[PDB]
Amino acid sequence: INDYGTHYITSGSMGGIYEYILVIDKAKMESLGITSRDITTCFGGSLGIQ
Amino acid sequence: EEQIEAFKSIIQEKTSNFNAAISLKFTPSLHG
Ligand SMILES: *[C@@H]1O[C@H](CO)[C@@H](O)[C@H](O)[C@H]1NC(C)=O
Repeated sequence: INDYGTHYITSGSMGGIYEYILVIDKAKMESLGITSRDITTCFGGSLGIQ
Repeated sequence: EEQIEAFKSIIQEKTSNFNAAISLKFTPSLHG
């Protein structure tokens, strides 16, 4: 079997073959995050006795 | 390709004021 093969040819075509493949993969991922916080406190007191 | 950016900004302020207006005047010779 190893010397003469597992199969033999019964018919077919003896022509040439041209197979072209153009595989293109593109990926893009973007993530933006902005956080800003402001606080303000203002307090005063006046007391006078005369 | 890789790209990253980070910005930070912090500002702090604290005012303070403290008046003191006190006067003494007395007259009943005697004077103050
Ligand atoms: C003094 O009093 C005024 C009026 O109440 C106030 O605006 C000021 O902040 C006080 N303190 C100062 C001038 O240091």
